[PDB]
Amino acid sequence: MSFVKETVDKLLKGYDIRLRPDFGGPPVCVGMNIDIASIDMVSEVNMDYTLTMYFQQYWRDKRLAYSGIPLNLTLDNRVADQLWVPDTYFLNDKKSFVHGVTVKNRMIRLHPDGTVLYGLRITTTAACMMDLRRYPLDEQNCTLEIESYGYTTDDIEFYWRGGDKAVTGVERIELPQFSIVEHRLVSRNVVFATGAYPRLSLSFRLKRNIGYFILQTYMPSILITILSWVSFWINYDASAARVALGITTVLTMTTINTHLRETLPKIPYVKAIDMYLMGCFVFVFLALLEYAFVNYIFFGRDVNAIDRWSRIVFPFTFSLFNLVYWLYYV
Amino acid sequence: MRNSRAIGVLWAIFTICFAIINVVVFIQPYWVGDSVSTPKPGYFGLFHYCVGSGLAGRELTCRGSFTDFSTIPSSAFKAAAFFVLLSMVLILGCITCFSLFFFCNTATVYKICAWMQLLAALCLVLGCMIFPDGWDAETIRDMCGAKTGKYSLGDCSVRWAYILAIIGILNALILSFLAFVLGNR
Amino acid sequence: IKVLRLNSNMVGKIWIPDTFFRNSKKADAHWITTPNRMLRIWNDGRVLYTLRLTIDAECQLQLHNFPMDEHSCPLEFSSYGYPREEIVYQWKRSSVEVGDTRSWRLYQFSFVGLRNTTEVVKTTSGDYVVMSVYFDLSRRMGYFTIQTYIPCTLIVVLSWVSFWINKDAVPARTSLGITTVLTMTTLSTIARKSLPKVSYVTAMDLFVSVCFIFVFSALVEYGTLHYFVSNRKCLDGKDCASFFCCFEDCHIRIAKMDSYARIFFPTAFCLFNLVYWVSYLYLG
Amino acid sequence: DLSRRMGYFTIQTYIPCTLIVVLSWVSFWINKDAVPARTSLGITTVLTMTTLSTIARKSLPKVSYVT
Amino acid sequence: DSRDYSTELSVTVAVGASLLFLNILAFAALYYK
Ligand SMILES: CCCCCCCC/C=C/CCCCCCCC(=O)O[C@H](COC(=O)CCCCCCCCCCCCCCC)COP(=O)(O)OC[C@@H](O)CO
Ligand SMILES: CCCCCCCC/C=C/CCCCCCCC(=O)O[C@H](COC(=O)CCCCCCCCCCCCCCC)COP(=O)(O)OC[C@@H](O)CO
Ligand SMILES: CCCCCCCC/C=C\CCCCCCCC(=O)O[C@H](COC(=O)CCCCCCCCCCCCCCC)COP(=O)(O)OC[C@@H](O)CO
Ligand SMILES: CCCCCCCCCCCC(=O)OC[C@H](COP(=O)([O-])O)OC(=O)CCCCCCCCCCC
Ligand SMILES: *[C@@H]1O[C@H](CO)[C@@H](O[C@@H]2O[C@H](CO)[C@@H](O)[C@H](O)[C@H]2NC(C)=O)[C@H](O)[C@H]1NC(C)=O
Ligand SMILES: CC(C)CCC[C@@H](C)[C@H]1CC[C@H]2[C@@H]3CC=C4C[C@@H](O)CC[C@]4(C)[C@H]3CC[C@]12C
Ligand SMILES: CCCCCCCCCCCCCCCC(=O)O
Ligand SMILES: CCCCCCCCCCCCCCCC(=O)O
Ligand SMILES: CCCCCCCCCCCCCCCC
Ligand SMILES: CCCCCCCCCCCCCCCC
Ligand SMILES: CCCCCCCCCCCCCCCC
Ligand SMILES: CCCCCCCCCCCCCCCC
Ligand SMILES: CCCCCCCCCCCCCCCC
Ligand SMILES: *[C@@H]1O[C@H](CO)[C@@H](O)[C@H](O)[C@H]1NC(C)=O
Ligand SMILES: CCCCCCCCCC
Ligand SMILES: CCCCCCCCCC
Ligand SMILES: CCCCCCCCCC
Ligand SMILES: CCCCCC
Ligand SMILES: CCCCCC
Ligand SMILES: CCCCCC
Ligand SMILES: CCCCCC
Ligand SMILES: CCCCCC
Repeated sequence: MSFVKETVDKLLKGYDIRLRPDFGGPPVCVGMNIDIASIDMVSEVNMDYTLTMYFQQYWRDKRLAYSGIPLNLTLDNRVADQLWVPDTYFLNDKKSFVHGVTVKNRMIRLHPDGTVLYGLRITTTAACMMDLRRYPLDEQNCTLEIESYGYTTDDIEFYWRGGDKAVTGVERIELPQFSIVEHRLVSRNVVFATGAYPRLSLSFRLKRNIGYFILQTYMPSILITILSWVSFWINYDASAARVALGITTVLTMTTINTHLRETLPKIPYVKAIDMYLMGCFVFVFLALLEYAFVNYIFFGRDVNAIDRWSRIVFPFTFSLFNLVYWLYYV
Repeated sequence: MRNSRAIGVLWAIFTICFAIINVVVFIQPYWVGDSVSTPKPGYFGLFHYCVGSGLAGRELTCRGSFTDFSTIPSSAFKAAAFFVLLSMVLILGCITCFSLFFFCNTATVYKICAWMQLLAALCLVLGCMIFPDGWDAETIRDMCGAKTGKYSLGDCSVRWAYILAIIGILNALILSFLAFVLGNR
Repeated sequence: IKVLRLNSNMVGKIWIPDTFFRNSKKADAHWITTPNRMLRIWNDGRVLYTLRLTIDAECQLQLHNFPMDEHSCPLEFSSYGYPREEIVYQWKRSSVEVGDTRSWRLYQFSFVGLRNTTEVVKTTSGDYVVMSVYFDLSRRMGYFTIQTYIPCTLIVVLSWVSFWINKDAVPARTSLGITTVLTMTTLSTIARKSLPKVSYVTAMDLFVSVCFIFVFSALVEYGTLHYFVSNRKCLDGKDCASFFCCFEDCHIRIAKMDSYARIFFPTAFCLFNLVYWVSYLYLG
Repeated sequence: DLSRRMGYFTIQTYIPCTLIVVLSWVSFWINKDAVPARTSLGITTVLTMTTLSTIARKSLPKVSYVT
Repeated sequence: DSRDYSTELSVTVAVGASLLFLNILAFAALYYK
């Protein structure tokens, strides 16, 4: 017992937090690992995503070397106050914190060879832009960029420990609207005139799931558009019936539009769903305008020619519009 | 007329039983079960599947639903379940069309369910064909053995739902032909 | 003094375990008017350490069967840094202490049962012992019965009302069908506001979609009836085709489409409801 | 210096409003004897315009002056 | 049970065979004139 105590006591003294390991020597190589516990929420409105993870660094320090103690030492987390750590930080962060209950969720581990493993439980609201031009038929390219604030590559280097096995726990994630397709690791150096700074990047590709929209946005619009075409088979003298059907279909599309935007993200950005709804709106508008023409020409001024041609053109043109839309956006 | 009435009623009973069987096999996940050579315990159906957690009891953790295509771990399963659901819709359409016996002549309604039962059998047959093709998925490969693949049973067993699907196919074909002959009589 | 109760300040001097709750996105302890932490020592060599916590623990809710969904929400904890060889946890045994359920803040859910479990995880930095408590919760359907199911069913019935209206009342039946469609859309808009923005549809979404298809089918049925009534005008037995497609002549018997609809639509809806409720309540 | 993008608001308000107004005009070509048709068209057009008017001030503060 | 799926498979085959026997019995009864 006492031998361990005096070992750690001599380890702590003579150690300067203000100086990095091998200050006059080569840069210290820091391996980095991540274990994602839960991506809590991904926001299109704010263009960000909250991510809870076990971040781990790993670096060799000669000053913290001890011998005669084959057992690994998991010191108290408060000991991390007295030990030097990298200046790692996330560039695309908007807000982040470390969980404090019951004790500060942090860990420092020493090894007999003098290596340090420094782990933290970080909940960070990272930022990623989202090309919503094809929403909801869109795939996002969200990233976590990890870099050193002050040191250049000459003073500190970052690499992924374990290679492609650096990041785990992605399979444990089940987002409520997105489906993770792939994750990629990139280790590089950003070069400026003064010097090159190390950087790591953890990039997830997220595919959006559309079955919600397919069943409550697209299918209602298609069926209201077809119910609008039902007008062309109603007898031309039935002005009340045909006008009521057309105007109520227009009102129903307006209702779908107005109440949809209440639920989708609050962004004045033009999206694919907006084009689809606008096209269906134009189609129902033209369906009512068709009866305007019909009532003026024949009643106002052996099915008539306008209904005869409408019955084929409107379904055919709507099918062509659907084909172009789905081919362009998919 | 007595004999025709009796056989018609019995045919209705059998069609209802076939519809119940179709619902049971569609919802239930016991199409493929684990085996002695299987690496882990579990069982997968058309869309739903239970996987061994990785401990003594395994908790029978399950995930997968036809309501969520994103959770079905293959494109062959999404087609097989779709065909089985189409069969469900057709047989239920016939069960509704029993109501048309009130007004329409008997022969026409009998023939209409004859074609609906034939189409239900065809869709169920197609679902049974494409269902094995999805056994090559990563989840199924991890479950029913590495050797398991497209139509390759491998280190894994087969459970009652898969054979009951073929039983329902046979029942559907028999009922379709029975209704066809009833219509002309 | 056999029991030395301790102040809440110097507890930091005494080593305490690194117990942290794994499935917690945010937790805290209230600090006023004093810290809400206590410690006690017993000269036999025992330490007791009690806190006050309000954990917003996560719970992955599988809302596929919403509002018929039952959940088993977990609450897990383990040492943050010490593997199994360094710390091992355990229960007091003899169940877990819970107060009266009637005073709990469970409105949308009803408490059912409590369970405890322990296991060892295989994380990269050693193998930690994790202990979990599962709370079983069952949702109450009463709000969704009056908000969604009964209004949707009654709107479908009002769509069926069109079959008993005279066929020549074109504006009446057209307005009835299209306004039923509009009302169903209005209900469908609010059906999802309680739920999160989940991308797969639920049981209630499927119910609403089927009701929308039923009212759409009723309006299409009237349109079909209106167009045709006014605007238009070998081996066994015999042939193999005779055994199959009657297709005789072909419709002559289409003016009586309303009589067919009057039975078909209620019967189809009843069958859909039977299968849906049996599947989601008992057989699922 | 920031310049607003107007295409979103274009498709949201300017085109639907213009088309509801063109549909109102559609009444002028319907036969005058069709009292229920023209009355329903006019009043439901007013209702649709009322429904559209509410979504105007959905991404804006409650400035007393009008935009 | 572990991997024991003999009884369930056997009883499923038995009830399916019984149902098919009833179906083909009715069909054969109708086929005869
Ligand atoms: C597993 C247990 C299941 C128990 C269910 C038992 C139900 C069994 C019913 C079989 C019906 C088919 C039998 C064959 C019918 C043969 C025909 C028959 O019997 O006579 C006709 C119908 O009679 C009739 O009332 C029969 C009318 C059809 C009754 C069936 C309606 C569908 C009800 C929804 C089904 C739900 C099932 C699932 C529930 C769990 C009436 O002659 P009618 O000259 O006037 O016609 C006009 C025409 O002559 C030309 O104008
Ligand atoms: C077919 C041909 C159609 C052509 C179409 C022609 C259309 C003609 C355009 C008009 C634009 C109207 C713009 C002005 C409307 C807004 C009126 C307004 O500004 O509010 C108060 C008006 O005065 C007042 O208090 C009290 C006086 C109230 C006068 C409000 C006028 C309302 C608009 C009347 C339109 C009716 C049209 C009828 C057609 C049937 C002033 O705020 P107050 O100082 O209190 O506090 C400060 C607060 O205003 C800070 O924002
Ligand atoms: C009497 C008349 C009655 C009406 C007729 C019956 C109407 C029936 C209703 C609904 C079913 C319609 C079929 C829908 C087929 C679409 C099925 C599908 O899932 O396709 C996805 C997109 O495809 C892709 O990747 C790329 C292809 C995209 C093309 C999507 C097609 C949508 C068409 C819009 C539907 C209009 C239907 C209206 C018919 C009248 C792929 O899945 P994914 O892995 O992303 O998992 C996400 C998911 O699981 C989250 O819930
Ligand atoms: C339009 C008239 C015919 C169709 C009516 C269908 C039922 C009414 C709509 C369904 C929803 C409703 O009103 O009640 C739902 C509740 C569910 O609550 P709980 O009992 O599960 O707690 O109650 C239920 O459990 C619903 C039971 C419904 C059974 C299915 C209908 C059976 C009809 C005969 C079939 C042969
Ligand atoms: C103390 O920790 C070190 C490094 O974390 C362990 O060293 C590894 O131990 C495992 C299993 O014991 C071996 O498979 C590896 O080859 C060892 N080296 C490395 C670099 O991983 C060491 O075993 C731990 N001490 C124990 C378990 O008593
Ligand atoms: C009335 C006739 C014509 C058609 C009726 C078809 C009904 C019974 C069908 C249509 C859609 C079906 C549902 C589609 C998806 C699922 C999810 C699955 O995990 C359980 C079964 C369940 C919940 C199905 C139950 C049966 C269902 C409701
Ligand atoms: C942008 C669209 C404007 C629509 C304006 C409403 C016109 C609908 C009624 C047109 C009636 C037909 C008039 C022309 C008849 C003819 O050419 O002989
Ligand atoms: C929306 C595009 C589809 C509608 C196409 C309309 C084609 C109309 C062709 C007939 C034009 C002549 C109508 C007047 C006939 C008359 O002299 O009475
Ligand atoms: C894209 C996710 C899958 C959603 C599956 C929806 C199935 C809807 C079934 C509709 C059945 C309509 C029957 C209408 C006639 C009664
Ligand atoms: C409080 C428990 C949940 C709600 C129970 C049912 C509420 C009342 C239902 C009334 C249904 C009226 C149907 C009328 C049909 C003509
Ligand atoms: C429930 C009203 C019965 C009215 C009977 C009058 C003759 C019409 C026969 C068809 C009745 C079918 C009712 C189907 C269940 C609502
Ligand atoms: C960044 C693009 C903004 C959208 C620009 C307008 C797109 C085209 C609008 C067409 C609206 C339909 C007019 C139909 C008139 C009959
Ligand atoms: C610089 C971009 C300008 C975009 C123009 C938006 C036009 C919105 C539609 C208004 C069209 C009114 C025409 C009325 C003709 C009767
Ligand atoms: C919970 O854990 C205790 C102690 O391990 C055990 O006695 C008990 O059976 C477990 N289950 C329940 C329901 O309390
Ligand atoms: C702004 C989206 C316009 C989509 C096309 C409108 C329908 C044209 C049908 C000929
Ligand atoms: C979103 C792009 C839609 C293009 C519409 C082109 C008109 C097709 C119908 C004539
Ligand atoms: C959805 C279009 C409504 C069609 C009415 C019936 C058309 C009959 C054409 C033979
Ligand atoms: C949109 C209807 C146009 C008809 C031209 C005669
Ligand atoms: C005259 C009937 C045309 C139908 C086009 C779908
Ligand atoms: C998927 C779009 C279908 C449109 C049919 C007119
Ligand atoms: C009816 C044609 C639909 C095309 C969808 C890509
Ligand atoms: C709620 C259904 C009422 C039916 C009356 C015949």
